[PDB]
Amino acid sequence: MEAAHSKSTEECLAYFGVSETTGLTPDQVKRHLEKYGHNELPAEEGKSLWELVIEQFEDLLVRILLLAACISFVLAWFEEGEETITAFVEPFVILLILIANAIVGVWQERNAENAIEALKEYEPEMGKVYRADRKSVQRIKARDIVPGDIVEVAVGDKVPADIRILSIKSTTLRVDQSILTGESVSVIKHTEPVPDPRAVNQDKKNMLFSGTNIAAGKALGIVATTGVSTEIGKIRDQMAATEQDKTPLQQKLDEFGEQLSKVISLICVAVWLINIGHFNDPVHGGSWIRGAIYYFKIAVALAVAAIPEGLPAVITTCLALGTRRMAKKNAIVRSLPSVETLGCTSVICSDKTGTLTTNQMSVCKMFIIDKVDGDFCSLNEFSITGSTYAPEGEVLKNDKPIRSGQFDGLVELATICALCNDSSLDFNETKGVYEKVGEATETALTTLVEKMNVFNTEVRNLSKVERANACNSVIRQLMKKEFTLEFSRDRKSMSVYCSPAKSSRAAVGNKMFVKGAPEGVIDRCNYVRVGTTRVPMTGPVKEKILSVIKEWGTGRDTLRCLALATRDTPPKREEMVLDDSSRFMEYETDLTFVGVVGMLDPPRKEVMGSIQLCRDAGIRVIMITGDNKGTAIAICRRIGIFGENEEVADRAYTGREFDDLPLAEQREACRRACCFARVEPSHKSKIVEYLQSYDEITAMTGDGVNDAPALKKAEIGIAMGSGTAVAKTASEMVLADDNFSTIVAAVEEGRAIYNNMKQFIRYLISSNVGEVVCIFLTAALGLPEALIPVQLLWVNLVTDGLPATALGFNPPDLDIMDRPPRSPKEPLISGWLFFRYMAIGGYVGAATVGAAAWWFMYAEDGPGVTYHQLTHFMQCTEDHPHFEGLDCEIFEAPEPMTMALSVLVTIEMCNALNSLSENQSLMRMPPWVNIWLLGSICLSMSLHFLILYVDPLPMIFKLKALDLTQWLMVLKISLPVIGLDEILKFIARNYLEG
Ligand SMILES: C/C=C(/C)C(=O)O[C@@H]1C[C@H]2[C@@H]([C@H]1C)[C@@H]1OC(=O)[C@@](C)(O)[C@@]1(O)[C@@H](OC(=O)CCC)C[C@]2(C)OC(C)=O
Ligand SMILES: [Mg+2]
Ligand code: NA
Repeated sequence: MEAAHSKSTEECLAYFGVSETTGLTPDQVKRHLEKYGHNELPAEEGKSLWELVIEQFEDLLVRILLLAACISFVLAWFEEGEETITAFVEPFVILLILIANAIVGVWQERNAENAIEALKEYEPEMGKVYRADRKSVQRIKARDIVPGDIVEVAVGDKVPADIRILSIKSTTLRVDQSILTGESVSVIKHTEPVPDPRAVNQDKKNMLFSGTNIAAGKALGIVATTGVSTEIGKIRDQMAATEQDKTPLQQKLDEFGEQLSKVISLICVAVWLINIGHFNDPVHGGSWIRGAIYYFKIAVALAVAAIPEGLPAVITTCLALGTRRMAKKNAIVRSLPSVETLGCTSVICSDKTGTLTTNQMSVCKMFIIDKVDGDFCSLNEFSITGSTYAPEGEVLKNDKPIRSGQFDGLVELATICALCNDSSLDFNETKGVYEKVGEATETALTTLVEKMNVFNTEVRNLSKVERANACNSVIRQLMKKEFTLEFSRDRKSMSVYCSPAKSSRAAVGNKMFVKGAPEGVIDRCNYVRVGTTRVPMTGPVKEKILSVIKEWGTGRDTLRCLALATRDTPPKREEMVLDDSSRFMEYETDLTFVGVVGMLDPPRKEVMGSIQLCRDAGIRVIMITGDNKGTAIAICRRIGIFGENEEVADRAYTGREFDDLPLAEQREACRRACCFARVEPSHKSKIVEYLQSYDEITAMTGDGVNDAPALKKAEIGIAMGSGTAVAKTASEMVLADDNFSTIVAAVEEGRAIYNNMKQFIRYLISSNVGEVVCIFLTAALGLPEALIPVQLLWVNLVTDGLPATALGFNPPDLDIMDRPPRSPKEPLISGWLFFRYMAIGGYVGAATVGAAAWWFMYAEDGPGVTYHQLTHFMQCTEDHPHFEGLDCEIFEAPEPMTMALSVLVTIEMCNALNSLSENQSLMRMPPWVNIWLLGSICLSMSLHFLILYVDPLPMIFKLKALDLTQWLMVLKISLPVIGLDEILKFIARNYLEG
């Protein structure tokens, strides 16, 4: 393999020692295959169904539950017999939540798609080569093609390896490498070497890239690199060497797990110490075995009370909803977990042409020389109208209408436009619009022609399909297009050789019409054309031309300028080598300037507003274009990235200036830059790394397979809905309408989603805190189980999930896009907030335990234990004589439990209202603000009545409905919650740090 683009035609055949007429020999093929390997992109992640499920049981919180479901399965099995048929219900429900939960993880994943697998498609199944054992061409599998052997490709064929072209069999060879370079039109290939050893792929005119298509022609070539060493295999290597972090929330989740693990084990050490007097008890006492069942059975209650089981459900249904909500605004979010790391974006690098602008070119101004008398000079500037490609508009000189024929300068400018142009128009009936056929800036030229019919040829007497290429084909019949010197970035221009048509145009027949960048072609102009006559380019005339070119392309117009010229007396046809673009700049010299054409790519309207919102939201926007740095900047000023008068010396670099910088200033330029002139893929990936070294959340746009490694590296890669499918699969989101204003509409929902999603998380987390306080009082004291695991699940999954998912429908703040981007290191609960849940929890923990111990003691209808030990329920059946006058089975009564479960369920609807806002009082922000919330609270309550009054339900949850007075006890305990928090909110607002 090797950098063949520069060597030559023989230096390559020699390097490998292979004959262009024989190919590689069977022995060579064997050795080469051993040294370079097969022509493939490496294998895949052999992730097995067994490992995928094991991945499921590696979370700390999922393991903690699995252990509990076991301890609970052993209890609800052996020790505990008869008197209960529900044993196993507890272990069974926990297992469902797990195994069922793991299905989510395995389905979710099986439907996921690898960006690196998307490339595998750009590989032809087979290829055509010339081996040294058959004169006929053989057609083997692309997999066996090797560096060095002679390959043949023709139209349709998809290039099998990176090939260095030896000789073109056809008259012309056209390749389509848009996916790998971004070039829209099929490009022309050659055989002569490219001197530069560090050329970009756009300039390796003598190379075929594995993965592209042969648009036109047939040619032979020697295979340079194979498999992973090809321009596409090198991309596969960057996307694979790259590592995806994880949405900050997923990080805060690993953090919460580690903690909710340390705390749990502490709670047991604590509970154990609180009950240390037991080491001061009778050795023969008894109940020894019952005590262990109490602690083992409270361990399962502790675990299902600490972990928020409904959450994974509430979060993914909140995202899936928003997903659909964004999709109505052309933002197709692929990865859900990524909706969070969007609200946090601080920098947005967008591509210009398709996303920032319309990419719908049109000429607005023209100008030809009118007089050149010594140092005096007068131009002839025109204005044209029409923004579509539609041949409808007029040419107005000085605001005033004009007939283009009346100017001779304008007769030529119009041919150079219709002759030096590979693109045309087309009118369809389907949508009744004029559709650009070839290129955007070329089709804009044929359109210019139609609007200024210099010959005034009749046309209103024609249809619309035809009207399209009317004035153009009349000029096509006046000159005969011999050949054409294609565009190449070296000279930045193109031309066409044209001889006349008949004796009606015999005079000075052979002409050469060239159009290119102004600086370029104007240096090669020895004359100017004033009408039908001619003069020598002189200092004054040249400065008068270059200035107007500056105003047009740097002024508020931000027009892209084209200079058109002609080579009056071209070289003899025979004296031209029409197959080596290197010499092409020699044939386009000694020109006579004819005029320049200034066109415009109108920027999408809503873009100008989107840029403004980012200014307010505190997000930095970087424009990445191709325009020279002069107009690249101008475009920034027009849209808002830069101020009309704002300085831009250190905030706008070109790909070259940036490279010339030392790693230090390079990294410093990235924290202030807002526009990058001419950059390639190399650059898009470096800027991400620098933007990342400042711990920034960056968005990046792309469409080609060459944009894949950069989209994967940016926190959120935004692929174009019209770009390749490999880009889409390496991106978090896809802009259906390639509109930049769509990104900003998506950075807003992300902030909205996360704000709501932030509330319901704090909510659910706080109720878990309360259930833990309860279980911890119940055991520290010795009291009888107030709350059972089965009940807690119902609550965490259903009765709390409903008020939880409804909080996701909260009204978005009105200043969401006036605040800076959120920091990813912002914790969900800390400072004062940590203290309110610390207090609210401590409250419900008391309310639940208490409301149960109440029905025991000061209970209008139940046992009774004013101040004595109802806590020693463990030791009674045998201690009935000692303070125990009654039945030792009341301690398994349902009333106490449904007492404490009703105080939890209601203290939860209360807390769901305190959660409509972090610090806003309920008087200032009423519950009816969110209807879904109130409506879910009802469904929760009724859902609560269901498991009390039904039949199999009250039995399996161990709950017996409670009378109307016991319900009023629940309210008198619960409701005051809304007060304890209203008071805590008042604190935060008033007395405190704002
Ligand atoms: C949950 C039940 C119990 C019994 C418990 O023990 O919760 C503990 C206390 C604390 C711990 C959480 C481990 C948690 O760990 C962290 O990472 C912190 C620093 O962020 C954290 O401090 C907060 O929770 C969070 O942010 C969660 C963000 C998703 C507050 C919390 C929960 O206390 C309070 C009062 O909410
Ligand atoms: Mg691209
Ligand atoms: Na990415």
